[PDB]
Amino acid sequence: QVHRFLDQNPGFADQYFGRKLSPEDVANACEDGCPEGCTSFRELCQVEESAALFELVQDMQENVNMERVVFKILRRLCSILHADRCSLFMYRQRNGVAELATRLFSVQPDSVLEDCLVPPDSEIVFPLDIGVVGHVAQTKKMVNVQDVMECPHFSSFADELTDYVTRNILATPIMNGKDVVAVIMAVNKLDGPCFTSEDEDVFLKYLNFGTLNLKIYHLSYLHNCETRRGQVLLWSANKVFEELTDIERQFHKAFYTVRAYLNCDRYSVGLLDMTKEKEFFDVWPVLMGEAQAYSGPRTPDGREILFYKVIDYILHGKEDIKVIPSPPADHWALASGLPTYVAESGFICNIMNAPADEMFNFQEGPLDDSGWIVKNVLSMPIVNKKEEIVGVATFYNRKDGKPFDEQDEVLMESLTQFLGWSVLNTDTYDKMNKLENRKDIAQDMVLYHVRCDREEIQLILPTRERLGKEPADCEEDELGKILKEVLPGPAKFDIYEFHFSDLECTELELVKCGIQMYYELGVVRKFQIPQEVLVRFLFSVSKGYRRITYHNWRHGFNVAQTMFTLLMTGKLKSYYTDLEAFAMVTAGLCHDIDHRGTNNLYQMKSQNPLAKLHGSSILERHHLEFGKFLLSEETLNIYQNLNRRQHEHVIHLMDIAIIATDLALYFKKRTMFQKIVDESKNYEDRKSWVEYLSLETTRKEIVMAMMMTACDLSAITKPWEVQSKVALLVAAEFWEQGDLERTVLDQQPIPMMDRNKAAELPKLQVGFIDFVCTFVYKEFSRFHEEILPMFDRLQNNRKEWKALADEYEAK
Amino acid sequence: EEVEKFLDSNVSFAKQYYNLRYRAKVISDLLGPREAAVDFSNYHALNSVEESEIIFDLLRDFQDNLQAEKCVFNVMKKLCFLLQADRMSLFMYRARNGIAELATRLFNVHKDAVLEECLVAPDSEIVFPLDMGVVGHVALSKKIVNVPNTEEDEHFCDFVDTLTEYQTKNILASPIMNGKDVVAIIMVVNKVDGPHFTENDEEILLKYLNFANLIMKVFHLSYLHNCETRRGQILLWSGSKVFEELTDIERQFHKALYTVRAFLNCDRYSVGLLDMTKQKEFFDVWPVLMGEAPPYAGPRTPDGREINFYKVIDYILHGKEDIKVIPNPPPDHWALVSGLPTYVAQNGLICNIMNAPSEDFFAFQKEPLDESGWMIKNVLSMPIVNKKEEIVGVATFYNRKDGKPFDEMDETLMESLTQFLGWSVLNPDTYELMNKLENRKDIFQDMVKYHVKCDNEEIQTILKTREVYGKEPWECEEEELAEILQGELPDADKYEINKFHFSDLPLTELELVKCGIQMYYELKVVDKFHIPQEALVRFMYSLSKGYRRITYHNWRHGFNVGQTMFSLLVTGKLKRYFTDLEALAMVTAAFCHDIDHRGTNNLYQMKSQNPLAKLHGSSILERHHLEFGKTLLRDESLNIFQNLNRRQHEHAIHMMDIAIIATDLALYFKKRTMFQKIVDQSKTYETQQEWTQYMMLDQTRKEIVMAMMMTACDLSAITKPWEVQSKVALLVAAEFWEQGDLERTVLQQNPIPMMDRNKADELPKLQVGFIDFVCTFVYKEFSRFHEEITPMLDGITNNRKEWKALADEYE
Amino acid sequence: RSATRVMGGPVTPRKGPPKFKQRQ
Amino acid sequence: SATRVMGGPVTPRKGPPKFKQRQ
Ligand SMILES: CCCOc1ccc(S(=O)(=O)NCC[C@H]2CCCN2C)cc1-c1nc(=O)c2c([nH]1)c(CCC)nn2C
Ligand SMILES: CCCOc1ccc(S(=O)(=O)NCC[C@H]2CCCN2C)cc1-c1nc(=O)c2c([nH]1)c(CCC)nn2C
Ligand SMILES: Nc1nc2c(ncn2[C@@H]2O[C@@H]3COP(=O)(O)O[C@H]3[C@H]2O)c(=O)[nH]1
Ligand SMILES: Nc1nc2c(ncn2[C@@H]2O[C@@H]3COP(=O)(O)O[C@H]3[C@H]2O)c(=O)[nH]1
Ligand SMILES: [Mg+2]
Ligand SMILES: [Mg+2]
Ligand SMILES: [Zn+2]
Ligand SMILES: [Zn+2]
Repeated sequence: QVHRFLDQNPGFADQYFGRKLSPEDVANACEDGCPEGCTSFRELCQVEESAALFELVQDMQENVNMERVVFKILRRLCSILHADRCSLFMYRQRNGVAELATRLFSVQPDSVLEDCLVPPDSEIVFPLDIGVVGHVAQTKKMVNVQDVMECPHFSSFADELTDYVTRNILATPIMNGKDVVAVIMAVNKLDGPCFTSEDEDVFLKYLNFGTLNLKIYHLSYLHNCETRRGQVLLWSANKVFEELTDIERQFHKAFYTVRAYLNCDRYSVGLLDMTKEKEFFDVWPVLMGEAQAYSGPRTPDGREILFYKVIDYILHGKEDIKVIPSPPADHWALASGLPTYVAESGFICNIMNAPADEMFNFQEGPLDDSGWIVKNVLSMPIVNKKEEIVGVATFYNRKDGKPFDEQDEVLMESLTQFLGWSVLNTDTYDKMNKLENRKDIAQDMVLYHVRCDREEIQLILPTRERLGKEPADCEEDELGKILKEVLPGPAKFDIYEFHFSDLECTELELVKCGIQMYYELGVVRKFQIPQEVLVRFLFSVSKGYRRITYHNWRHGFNVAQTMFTLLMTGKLKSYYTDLEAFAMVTAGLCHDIDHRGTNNLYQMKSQNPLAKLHGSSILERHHLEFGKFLLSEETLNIYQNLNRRQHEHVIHLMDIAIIATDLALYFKKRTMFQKIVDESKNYEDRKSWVEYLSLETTRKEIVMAMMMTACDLSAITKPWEVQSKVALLVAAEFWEQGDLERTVLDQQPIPMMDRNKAAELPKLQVGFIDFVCTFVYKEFSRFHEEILPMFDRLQNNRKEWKALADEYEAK
Repeated sequence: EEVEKFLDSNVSFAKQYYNLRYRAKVISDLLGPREAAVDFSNYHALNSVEESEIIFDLLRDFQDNLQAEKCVFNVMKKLCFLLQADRMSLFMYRARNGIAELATRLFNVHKDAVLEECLVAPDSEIVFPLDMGVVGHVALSKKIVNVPNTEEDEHFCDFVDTLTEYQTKNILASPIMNGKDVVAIIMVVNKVDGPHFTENDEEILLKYLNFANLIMKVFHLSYLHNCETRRGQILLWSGSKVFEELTDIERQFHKALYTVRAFLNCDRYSVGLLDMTKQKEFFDVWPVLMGEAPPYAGPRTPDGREINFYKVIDYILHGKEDIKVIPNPPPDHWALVSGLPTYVAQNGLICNIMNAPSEDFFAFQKEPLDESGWMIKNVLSMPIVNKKEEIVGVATFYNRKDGKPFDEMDETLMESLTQFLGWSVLNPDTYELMNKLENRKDIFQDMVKYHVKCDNEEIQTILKTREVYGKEPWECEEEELAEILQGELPDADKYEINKFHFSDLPLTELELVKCGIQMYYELKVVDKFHIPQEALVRFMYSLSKGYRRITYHNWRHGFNVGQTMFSLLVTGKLKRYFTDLEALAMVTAAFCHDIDHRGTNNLYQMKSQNPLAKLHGSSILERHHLEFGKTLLRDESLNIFQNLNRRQHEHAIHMMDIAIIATDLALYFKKRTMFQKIVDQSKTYETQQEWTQYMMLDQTRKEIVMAMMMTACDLSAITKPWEVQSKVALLVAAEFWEQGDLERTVLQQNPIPMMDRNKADELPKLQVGFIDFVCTFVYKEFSRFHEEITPMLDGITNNRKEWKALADEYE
Repeated sequence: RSATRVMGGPVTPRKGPPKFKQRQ
Repeated sequence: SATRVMGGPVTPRKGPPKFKQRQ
């Protein structure tokens, strides 16, 4: 009525409203003495706005009132901007391209949330280059359009879609510091030309509250998404490091555990073949035309894209997991062709509205039952550190019905990136198995060449000639009867004497004597050793030694024989039981068990695999290792009738005995044995000393460790005729290693290992006697007077070498 | 005047008109940078105007970037006036070491204060445990607490009153609650009106705590979001560096911690690695047991190891970045002086320390370690634990970059890092098992090489260099070696080595080896490729040793296959299609085809799960022989192809892989048709020369012909005269019956009639079935190909007649 | 009905070849 | 300062430390 009057006279309107108002109000207005707040109704607006705004502040405090609060704000934002409609477009990024999807649509002052909330399937999506929304979201600044027609970016998609036509548009981007959350637009109903500058200011100041609620909502969503990603990486890493397994088991474990955090209805993992070339017989048919060359898709590496396994996860209504060994081309995950396309390109694919996609074939309608249709898909390639795609992981409908956004893309990409990197744990697992298999084959190949077969065992047993049966078919009494008729007596080859010489015996005779030594100890009957195993083991040990100058089977028997004569003739058996004497003789036999003819120093210099495998005391750990390996075989296990306690004790002693043959350990523990000898002298008789030493374990080990050192160097104690010959074999082996160092390593060898200094052999032998041999035999002779013959002969040998050394000094 | 009456009569009509035009102006002015027009320098109840202005002023603080402390302080200043309280304070909720505490953030807030006078620095922090007075009571109660009269009403503390020389009688506090976790506690002390606080003040506090709750909610979410983002990056970056390579523990840990140094937000942090040795060797235990050295008495890890840091990695990020690795750190190392890493290793507990110098339990450095005065203020130490629940190392993190103590979020961040590192100890363990397994395999492979390679003593049985020249073979010239071999190698014509009826029965293995070298000579490949005579003799002798001493597949079978191939090239004239290089590899491949045959079938390797089966999924023994034959050829003393250039070597090898694998019968049955096409096409050429010239060019058909020629040679024993065949048969059947027995005893399976001893008398029937099914096609086509291989077809036809006669007798 | 007058699919004015993300 | 503490954070109760267990 009179509205046009007060429009044409702004001065009168300001003057009338500047008048104070009587206390009489119109409707409540929370009239706590506010009729004249510097304007007729400014205070009434002040109180009403404050009460309404404060109620909004209360609403944001609870939880998920985001949409409710924004809708109330837009309801109040209208009718103060006089906009016809107000809408909210949320910002999201997929495939690296930003989009603005509608969440709230036209909001009249009398609307309700149900009439304005936009379900995700009913939303309108805009990119950044279409419409004013893309203009607002790209420049991150306000846009005020006074006329839609003159706008250069306006899009009429929504105008024709609904029915409405737009004239004035006012939009802002709601800013979370650096990122964009949403865009709010107000449209038309200006009743004038356009939005004024006063509407420009009110829009920003009033919407700061909307930024607050949207910032809280955006932060809450970002915090939740990051929390899930952290747990995904933690749980995935937990299952990867549980054990070394193949790619199938490892991927199945990681994907199954993170099924809760992934938040997807279904997802399938397909594994690609890793073969690069084919064998010759697979290439021939295509070369002669019997078959056609491959014409399908190829990986960027050049492999034929073949899914050799597909792991299917179903979480829609019932947790069902399937593993398909040969997935056919009609498989639901593979029928779309997206996993094949991903393998072709290696690109991260995000699809919204799958049934409306024409690039791929998504079956419009329900899969399985319960009307499950594909709506949103996300697929990423699983790539190892070699930039090769090992699989494709496809993720299906989100559980809340929303399209896959940037946060989801980062979540699964991190999971696939982590699982792609952890293929190294599967490559190592395969190469683990091959190395283990190759080692086991080589062990069997060694075992055949060292074990005594059926034909060679008939040199000591002859069961065929005497009974006609194989040794495995003969009883123990029959085997014992034949061995008695074959094995030499104790009085034939001087096995009980310190002056035993092997130069008058053949290799077979040494083996027969070696079995005889076991019979004299009484360990065969006591521990129930099968005779066939004992004969096979001794013959196998003979084969184990190389055919080298000095450290050959004859040296191995000579050490064992001296150990046997130390126990029985030297009366050191008083401190040990039959089980301990069992281990010592066996450890003597196997102490140089494919000794290669070079010392530990050469192994370090030449970087032999022995030096790498064993840190220190190499070639004694190796001799211990191979000797144990031979005993582990069923047909060579002489300890196979010993219980767990006895077997462990014997194995423990063999470790001590064989390793103590190293001269470095003998030098370090030399004084420890001397104290033991001195403690013996403090006793009054051998009976009391025996009872004290036979119970101490550490003292017995040190004495027994020293027994090996005396046995190993026992060739020195031999009579001069034997010693002179043996010393030449030892020198020849040293000179052979001296030549090897000169040629292979281009190093000057020590005078001990120099062919040109062969005339210094007598002098060095005396130095060896005065430095190593003298201590052991002097104390053992002091310890037991029965070993005194060894010391007497050692001194005699030193006299002979000294005579030669002085003779060389003469010239 | 009339309009004045109309507006005055209808006051309501003037209202919405004012709302239509003068509402935007009011809102814009109020929300702008304006100060509340309320006389705060007084004490009275506020009407609607003043209440609205206070609300609007609090709304005006919701601008962007949300400075949390300033906005909360503004709410506090208003609450001072509204609540009529004297002072206000704020206590941030904090949790460290699993226990909760409250730390002062704003203190002594009155209505006439500024932010700087009330903000609390971390050094001036007051920390209150939850088990203390009103501050702790509110946090546990999670409800408004009104101490109405004095301090005699339970849970009151006097510390701050004595500390700040202040008196507190009236308290009204309320906690700021972020859903289910407490963020901060707001409190008032005293009340300058008289008798304490009424229920009105509690309502006022609840009304105006809405703004403070929103501000802290944003502040809490941003901190949580930042912490979770850092945890995701830490796990991802650590995973990337862990899986880059398979390295030891020190290198792997150094890479991971250095990469994530940006996200840790610490000034210094160091990692000390504990020794993992659980048991000492025997020689190191002896001195302790004998009293030479005292036993260990220091601290021990929970699993029972001596706490010994052998390596410490130090990271310094003060501003001059420095990373150091200290092997065997001294006990007075700056990180280890406090004893905290020792304490962590002893107990295995996560330790969080605030005010390190004031902590009397640990001897922390109270002096500035750096020249810039870098105090040690906050320390956090956690143990690194592998999957065996043992402690691998101790990770210690020093002062945070922001100066605040390590709260529960820092502990969680580093705990995930140490959990990830502790799990990733699996990779170094596999790397150590990697080197040991590889070295063990190489050691055993070298062991086989000795047992198979011919030595200097055995080579003299053929080369005889000592008898003729007196020198060793490696010293004699090539002409001298040729002259000896000419007088030693047998004459080709006399032995008929290039005939299809040659028999090895009246020859010894040494004569077979001499024959083999002669066939190499007769191909004129020794002089053309400059093959060294010593290597050629050593290679052939080692091939003799490589074949096992079994019934049929011994070295005699290997020579017969090799001899047949030599005859096929020479007598059969199949050399006309092949080059001299290929004929050299083809003959050599025949000699090595069944090299280390174990006397068992390929199917047996499947069933028994041999290490061969696991290593080669496909045709097994053919691949195993190929690998072993190459291994012998790689050795220097056995390398015949050592004088071939790069191109010729690969071609020679390539023929060796195809030829050896072609000996598999499964491959023959698939490609026998393609060979039929090749031989059928050979008849479409006018002259033999035309066909030959075509065959020299095509390589695929040359390979197929060679692959078939391996099959003919492998089964060539069937074409020998009936006298030779009658003994070769029942000599391979003996091998089959041995495998049949193995399957019965080992696999508890009934063998096929081919493998069955009980059907021995039925053998001739199977041979006819074998001839009519496998061998007939091989030689019928070859005889069609070349007329010179007719004797092979004549031989097998005669043999089938004899076998059929035997089968007829049995029926 | 929804205020956007769109049922059963999030329509988009942008018509063209879909663009897919590249691995980092 | 506001809390009248220059040196460092102060707590009313100073006893033996309590340490967190591993997960
Ligand atoms: C036959 C000619 C060699 O005779 C020798 C000459 C000298 C020495 S040495 O006191 O100098 N030790 C070597 C230490 C090195 C380094 C420093 C100086 N020195 C040169 C020992 C021997 C020696 N003689 C032996 O008969 C003999 C052995 N050694 C051995 C174990 C040798 C692995 N077994 N057997 C049976
Ligand atoms: C003379 C002793 C009888 O021995 C046989 C008895 C039967 C047959 S079979 O083909 O009909 N069944 C074998 C195939 C299996 C699988 C499919 C069905 N079938 C059951 C062959 C042989 C056979 N004879 C040989 O002389 C002979 C060999 N086999 C071989 C191995 C090839 C290096 N070498 N050599 C020289
Ligand atoms: N029917 C309707 N259309 C709107 C609404 N808000 C904006 N639009 C129009 O939809 C257009 C889509 O984005 P534009 O940038 O092209 O500009 C938009 C406006 O013209 C609304 O709340 N309802
Ligand atoms: N002395 C003092 N105490 C305050 C102040 N503000 C809050 N308080 C609290 O007064 C509380 C009284 O005892 P508490 O145990 O609850 O812990 C005390 C302080 O936290 C202040 O400005 N001065
Ligand atoms: Mg030795
Ligand atoms: Mg074979
Ligand atoms: Zn020895
Ligand atoms: Zn063969």
